[PDB]
Amino acid sequence: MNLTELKNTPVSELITLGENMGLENLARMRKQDIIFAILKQHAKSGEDIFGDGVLEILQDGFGFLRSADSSYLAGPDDIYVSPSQIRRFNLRTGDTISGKIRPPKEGERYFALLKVNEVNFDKPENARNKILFENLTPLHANSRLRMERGNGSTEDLTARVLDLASPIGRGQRGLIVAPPKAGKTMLLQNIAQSIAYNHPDCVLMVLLIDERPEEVTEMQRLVKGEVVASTFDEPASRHVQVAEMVIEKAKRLVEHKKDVIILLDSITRLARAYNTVVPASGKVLTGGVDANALHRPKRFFGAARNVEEGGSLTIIATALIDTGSKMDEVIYEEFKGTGNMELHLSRKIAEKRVFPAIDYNRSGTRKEELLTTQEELQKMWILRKIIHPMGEIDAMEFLINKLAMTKTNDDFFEMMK
Amino acid sequence: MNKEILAVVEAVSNEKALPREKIFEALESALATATKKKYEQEIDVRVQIDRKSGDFDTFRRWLVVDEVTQPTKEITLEAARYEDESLNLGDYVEDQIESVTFDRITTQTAKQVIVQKVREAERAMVVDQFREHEGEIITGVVKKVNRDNISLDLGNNAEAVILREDMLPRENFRPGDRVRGVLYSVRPEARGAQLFVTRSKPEMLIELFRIEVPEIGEEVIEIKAAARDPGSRAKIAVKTNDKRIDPVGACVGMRGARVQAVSTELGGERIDIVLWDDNPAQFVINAMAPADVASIVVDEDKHTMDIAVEAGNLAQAIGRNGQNVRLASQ
RNA sequence: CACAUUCCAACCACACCUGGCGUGUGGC
Repeated sequence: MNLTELKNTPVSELITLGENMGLENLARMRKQDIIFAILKQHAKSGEDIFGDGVLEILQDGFGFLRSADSSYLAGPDDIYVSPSQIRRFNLRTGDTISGKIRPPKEGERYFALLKVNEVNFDKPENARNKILFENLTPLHANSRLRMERGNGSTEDLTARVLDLASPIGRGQRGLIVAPPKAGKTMLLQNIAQSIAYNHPDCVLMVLLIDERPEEVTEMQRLVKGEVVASTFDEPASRHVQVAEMVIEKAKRLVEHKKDVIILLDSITRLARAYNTVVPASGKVLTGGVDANALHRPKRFFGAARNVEEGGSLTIIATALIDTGSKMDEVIYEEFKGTGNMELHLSRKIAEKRVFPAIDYNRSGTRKEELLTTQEELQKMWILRKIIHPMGEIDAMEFLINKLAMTKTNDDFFEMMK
Repeated sequence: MNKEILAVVEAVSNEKALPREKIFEALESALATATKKKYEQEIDVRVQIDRKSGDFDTFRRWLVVDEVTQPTKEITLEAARYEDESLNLGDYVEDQIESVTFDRITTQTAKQVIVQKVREAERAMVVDQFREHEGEIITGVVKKVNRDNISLDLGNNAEAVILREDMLPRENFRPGDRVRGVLYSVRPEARGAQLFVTRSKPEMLIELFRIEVPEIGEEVIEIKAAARDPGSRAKIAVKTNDKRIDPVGACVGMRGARVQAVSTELGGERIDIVLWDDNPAQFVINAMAPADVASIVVDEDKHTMDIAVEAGNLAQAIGRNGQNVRLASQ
């Protein structure tokens, strides 16, 4: 029996199945131990059990295989793995494992793994002959990501603006600078829809840290991807745990020659969690910030790169400004000269209800010559020269108003002449 | 000592839940309790300890009234014309100064008063903040599902309560799941958790439709009635004031898709979108459908309706405990 | 495939600091 099958089931179907099995009232307790108990029963009377998830190594040597629907949380759903696997197949933190499991025997409460069927959607034999992550040779953005769908709906134009404001490719680092109440949420939503529609081949992951549960719920069932998130009713331990697990999963997946693109919103809340979870090293900055509290966020942001040997990792993290604290400014200043794809969203345009509010003049992309052709980049330069002397609001006014009538971006370039 | 008072008022844990003037009044009440514990008699004292910078300068209340009981706080109206009191209540004068606001018992009672005051603060703050979401559905994991009620974490030190009477034997609970509802009553003058959320009220489902059904909310349709026997039957009666929409055809979705979704959200309760009419006769005819009724009678002096059913559809007329009728009478 | 060292409902497990003493050398 597969675990992900009972995973994609709602709680009501689990309740109905447990009542069909004729047991103690299972609807009373957690979905976690609901699945645990129904699995224990169906495995008392049932086949080999099958399961899948992502592995995290403990300091005891053993490992835990956890689910992304539980956002990689500790509980009875986890699969225990022995260090003997981590010696035989030499398992690693963040490996996508899928294999056979069994009930725990006398005194045990965690399902034990039997035989690894797929390691990162790949062969264990081929799991040995792999390349290390930092041992790779990074490179600039080589292949551009097509965000324009070509239909021109009410929201698709938003993505089109990006296609002429800051082109993104596999291996690029994107950083969004926006104050609160600027419309970045559905900005990432439309971006994710477009990159999932245009490229169903690259595995797409999003990250929500200290976000409201409403957006988490509406996102985890609207776009494609293992939509993993971290709500604010948990301490910084869980947030940094999601950070570790998904960043290691992306690292292993690009090591397996796959293009991974990670959507984070926001990087400032994650860095604040990093600060409040890391022990104090004596050196305080302005606003209660540790110098070592930015080391791991810098690692998380710089993990993205464009591999020469194969695969790529592109990160798009959003940053908050203009919200008053000391940490927001110190973090945004520390991260300004890090990413090579700035996207500035000025609230001065969002206050006029002109969406998307994009600061085209203060935005840009370095090494953008390796993403578009000569005439495409030339048209981009000419339009930037045309719109730069204009202000902010009127700039986006002209951009959106002229992209409203024409429907393909190259046609917009043509008509702009 | 004033420096320590300023350090305390500046280094409070919750600067947002415990405002500055609230710290001032809390320190004043603590020093009042301290001065009360100081003297053997019972004399109430106000402090007004130099809110911004300076130290304390206590006072002495006297409660102008012709009585004499507890003369420490007694001043007769006739023997009050000196000092230019000239009033009948509010003789809070400065007869008493030189208080000690730091010693052992005073510090302990001040810590206790501060704990009580920050608790009251947190309570009032969370209540009057999350009370704005009274008509709309609230979310949040549960703190603890006790016997007489259950308490739910709504967020940052945010708590709500759902009573036991509004629960169901089949509705099922343990710390860690999130159960929603409608905040139906708020008693900010209570002694503890005072954010009362229910789930058996009818308008709940109405509010639920306002999240899912796009026809409701723009007034183009009108959700009028909702008969809810929780766990038994949850029927809804809507009306359309326009002339281009159907009451039951649009709100049902696509062959039991949205109504089934909100039913599973409500706990898989049987939901049937009924169509009420302008008269109670057709209303109770539709509420007990699909079935026939041999007699529909209305009585005003008895405040009742006689519904006599024919034989041939009993399996859809009564059901469990007269549920198909129990909603109508409800 | 294989060793397997598990995130640990009442509650057994989380109990205590201190004195006078000692080393070495010398004496018959």
